[PDB]
Amino acid sequence: PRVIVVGAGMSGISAAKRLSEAGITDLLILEATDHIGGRMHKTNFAGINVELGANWVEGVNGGKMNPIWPIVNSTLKLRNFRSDFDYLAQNVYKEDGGVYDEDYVQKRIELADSVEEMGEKLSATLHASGRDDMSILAMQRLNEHQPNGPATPVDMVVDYYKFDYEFAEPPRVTSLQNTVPLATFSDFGDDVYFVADQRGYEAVVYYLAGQYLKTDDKSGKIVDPRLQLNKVVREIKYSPGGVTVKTEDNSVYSADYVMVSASLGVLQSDLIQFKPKLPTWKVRAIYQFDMAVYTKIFLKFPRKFWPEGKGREFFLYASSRRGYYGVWQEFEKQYPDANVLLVTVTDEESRRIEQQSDEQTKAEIMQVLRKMFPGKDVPDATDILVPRWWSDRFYKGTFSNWPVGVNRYEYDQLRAPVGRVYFTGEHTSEHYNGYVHGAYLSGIDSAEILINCAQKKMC
Amino acid sequence: PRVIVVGAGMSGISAAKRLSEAGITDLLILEATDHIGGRMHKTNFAGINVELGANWVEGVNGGKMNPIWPIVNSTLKLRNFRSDFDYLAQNVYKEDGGVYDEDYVQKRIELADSVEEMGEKLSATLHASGRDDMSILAMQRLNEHQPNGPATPVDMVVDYYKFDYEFAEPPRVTSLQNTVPLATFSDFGDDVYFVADQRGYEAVVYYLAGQYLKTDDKSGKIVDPRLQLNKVVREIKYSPGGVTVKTEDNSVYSADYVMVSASLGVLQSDLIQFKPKLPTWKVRAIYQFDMAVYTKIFLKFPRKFWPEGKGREFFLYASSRRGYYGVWQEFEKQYPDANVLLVTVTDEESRRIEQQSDEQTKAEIMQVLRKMFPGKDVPDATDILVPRWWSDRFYKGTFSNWPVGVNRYEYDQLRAPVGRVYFTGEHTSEHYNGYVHGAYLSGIDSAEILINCAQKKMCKYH
Ligand SMILES: Cc1cc2nc3c(=O)[nH]c(=O)nc-3n(C[C@H](O)[C@H](O)[C@H](O)COP(=O)(O)OP(=O)(O)OC[C@H]3O[C@@H](n4cnc5c(N)ncnc54)[C@H](O)[C@@H]3O)c2cc1C
Ligand SMILES: Cc1cc2nc3c(=O)[nH]c(=O)nc-3n(C[C@H](O)[C@H](O)[C@H](O)COP(=O)(O)OP(=O)(O)OC[C@H]3O[C@@H](n4cnc5c(N)ncnc54)[C@H](O)[C@@H]3O)c2cc1C
Ligand SMILES: *[C@@H]1O[C@H](CO)[C@@H](O[C@@H]2O[C@H](CO)[C@@H](O)[C@H](O)[C@H]2NC(C)=O)[C@H](O)[C@H]1NC(C)=O
Ligand SMILES: *[C@@H]1O[C@H](CO)[C@@H](O[C@@H]2O[C@H](CO)[C@@H](O)[C@H](O)[C@H]2NC(C)=O)[C@H](O)[C@H]1NC(C)=O
Repeated sequence: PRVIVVGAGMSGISAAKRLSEAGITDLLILEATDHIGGRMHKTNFAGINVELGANWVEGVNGGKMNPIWPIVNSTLKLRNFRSDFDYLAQNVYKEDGGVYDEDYVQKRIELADSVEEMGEKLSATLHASGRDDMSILAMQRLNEHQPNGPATPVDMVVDYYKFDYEFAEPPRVTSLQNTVPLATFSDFGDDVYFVADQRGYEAVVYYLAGQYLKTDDKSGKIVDPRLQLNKVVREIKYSPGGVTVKTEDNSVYSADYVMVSASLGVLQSDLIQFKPKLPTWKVRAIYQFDMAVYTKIFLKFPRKFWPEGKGREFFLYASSRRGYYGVWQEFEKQYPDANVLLVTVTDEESRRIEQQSDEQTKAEIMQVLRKMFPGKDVPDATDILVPRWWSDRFYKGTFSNWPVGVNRYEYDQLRAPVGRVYFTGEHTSEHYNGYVHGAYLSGIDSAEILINCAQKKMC
Repeated sequence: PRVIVVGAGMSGISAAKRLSEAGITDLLILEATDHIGGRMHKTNFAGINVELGANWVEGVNGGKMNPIWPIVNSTLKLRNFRSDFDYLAQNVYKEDGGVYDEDYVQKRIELADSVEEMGEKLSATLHASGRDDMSILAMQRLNEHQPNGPATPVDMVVDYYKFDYEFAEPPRVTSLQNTVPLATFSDFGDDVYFVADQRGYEAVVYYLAGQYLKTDDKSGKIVDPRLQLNKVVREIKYSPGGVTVKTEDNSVYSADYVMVSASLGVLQSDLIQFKPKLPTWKVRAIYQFDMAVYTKIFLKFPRKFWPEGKGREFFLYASSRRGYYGVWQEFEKQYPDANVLLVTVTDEESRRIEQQSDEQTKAEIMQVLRKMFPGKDVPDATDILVPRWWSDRFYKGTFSNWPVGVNRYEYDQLRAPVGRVYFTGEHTSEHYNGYVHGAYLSGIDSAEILINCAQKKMCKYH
């Protein structure tokens, strides 16, 4: 059968690969951008390539092998380092000058961890129907016996680092049942390894794709005509007999099936018109799940003024304004001598920030850094890079997040095809939504679902 | 039967009243503070009594009579004014000065409203168990077809105005099914009347209390020994045989039943120890519901620099930072010539703000005001009042908000009695949680459940 795959991100390439492996090779991969990889995408910043999107292989060293790890660590040997968050207590900056007492912070972290652990126990007891699910915030109130969760600046930044920095939305909107504990870590291990390779984390996608798409023997570039870049799908027309897909450049294509890999955000946006309209159950499932945004703001300085050394990689800024430029990273290992800092924000801050100029953001950041390093002569960042994923119509966000209110059945409706319209992507990952490995496995499962239906008529 | 009622806010006074009415007069109302009224409470600010807490009779002029209205507007004749929000479109300030074009704003309002109305239709269809509920935000995304709800400064303050300003938590945390549409408005009417009377909205509570508790003929002060103020209940021991209640000043009382009217926030804070501990199902119901915080920041100025006149009472600041000092009210009618402004914040901002000095807050607000009225010489507020309800142990917030995640059954468990321990309060209002009328009605309802057990020996609840 001919299958059109919309999008050449991890899941699209992964799905096409799986299809090809089932022998469905009459594929047409339509990618909106001029490159493949989607959310795994590097860029030159300050003479170095940094990841605008995914940057870690998360869930390593556990009881099950994270499928991406071997590709990263062995097959491609992409340069990488395990992140050590053990020294956070030594790196929590007071809103107005210097770090807090490490012991004080370590206890706050401990309480936080302890609470989450109790949340994990509780989570295990909830009913599969999700009927007793609650937001993580609700669990925190319950375990701490307070009418609120973390509310002091230190508690909040700890909270933000523990949750928002992972999920990109606050605990209060987050489904406890579906995030605590998280399969990714529960299955693959608690370690996470930061990929810092000039080839880019995206090399993983390119590798997969080269396993079945044609590439130039010298160039190495993919030249397979089954991959068409700069093809923005804008319409997918389907019937019991097949589908037609129209691209922004006005090309029109036909196939027996279409595998949609565009992000949940893209699906929530109307960039693609389905005709007929997706059924209500589908639409509701789509709109009920969350497409989070996680913005990696890179900054380059004329000189270092922050600490480097053991436990220095990650540091938090305990602003009284929850989530305000709170999580920082310095790359003494990754990009030795670059004088680059990375501050991450999400959700509301991400949308506010994407909406203002880089200069304005730089200026806000300079004020924070100055407040952070009052003793130093903090030079103004020479360059800043503000990824605008939510604003990018081909992503409209960085990764899904599971909100309280959505249960599994409904999450699964996300994965459900509609007639000949199949879906794949991290937000369709049965247990790894939000990750590269989730996009990866999702391409596989989605393809297998189409394969059984299409090849064995077992739908 | 002797009944101890914990708390003399609206629900406790209302409950005790209903009990008294069913002939249960062997009552003891233990009030933590030196006064009754709880969340209905005024205070002198810069020479005028403004309300720290409830300020409106919400839901007026509808198909059904808000029980609170007649007392306020007729029995007591408390001074009050219908809030008119029809001119908001002319009153939305730009983060960086002046107001937005009215037509532009009106359109955004109309969109917001239309999404909401579409949400009301969806809501009607949701399974009554609450099992298909979703957040208001989800409904917004669905209807706007965006991966986010309002996200520009203007749509956001409009959204905040429409929701956070009513519920004190964001749409994304709020149960659609339980708040859109809102019964208070559907049943009692869309209007709201702001009480601006030196006697305070709490007069309603003093009035009811007075219907059954003894008062001094000249002072009119309640002098009934059944009301004991400054009695903070710290422990409630209950058994098949009865209940014992202990106050912080070591007083110990015994009764057949106890009726707890303390806020959800108090319940979530362990101020009162129950012995035996409440059942897990109860505990969970308690923690899952939300106790919101709504902070009425009053500011006093040496002179007026904002507009007054038609449609001027309410104005919004379209901050690019959602919920940042966004909803303003000027008191040309309520406190004429006082030069007071009220900016309302809730939730995260409330918590942040309660935790820092009023001076710091005032300075934040001054910068906002100067950005809003760059053409004026905005004088620094000479006075500011930041109500700290979340920090107050007898309240731990302002009012409950039904969050996405609490289902019908869970909410009922929140209300359910445990043995001889009954619960009441706005957070136990079946359809009016979060309101004065909900507290009022909840008092009567819990009283009735208690009356059936006590008088009709009908003790099984749901
Ligand atoms: C900032 C950020 C941080 C993250 N952190 C990490 C991390 O450290 N570790 C981790 O494991 N995961 C992380 N993730 C999550 C991970 O990157 C994603 O889950 C994964 O790459 C999603 O791949 P996917 O194929 O589902 O979607 P995508 O990568 O979005 O692929 C979808 C593709 O469809 C294309 N497309 C969209 N619309 C159209 C259209 N109309 N027509 C045609 N093509 C279209 C897009 O251009 C894209 O190439 C991060 C992501 C981001 C963005
Ligand atoms: C800032 C704010 C704004 C609001 N806006 C409005 C509005 O405009 N309109 C509206 O309808 N509603 C509004 N509400 C909600 C309304 O005021 C409340 O719903 C209602 O007053 C609550 O009454 P209650 O009896 O349920 O609780 P409360 O008024 O809290 O009564 C509980 C009583 O118990 C006391 N107590 C607590 N702990 C103990 C203890 N351990 N022992 C003894 N006594 C104890 C408390 O002191 C209090 O007196 C607002 C409330 C606040 C605070
Ligand atoms: C990631 O890959 C490196 C690459 O080899 C691993 O380090 C090697 O592990 C083998 C296994 O016994 C040793 O014999 C080699 O001497 C090691 N090489 C180096 C350079 O140390 C490493 O353990 C891998 N990490 C994970 C998490 O799998
Ligand atoms: C609030 O109360 C006032 C007090 O009566 C109401 O105004 C009275 O309404 C009757 C009804 O027609 C008139 O005959 C009186 O002349 C009115 N009095 C005044 C002073 O105008 C008023 O309508 C009430 N408002 C609401 C919303 O109930």
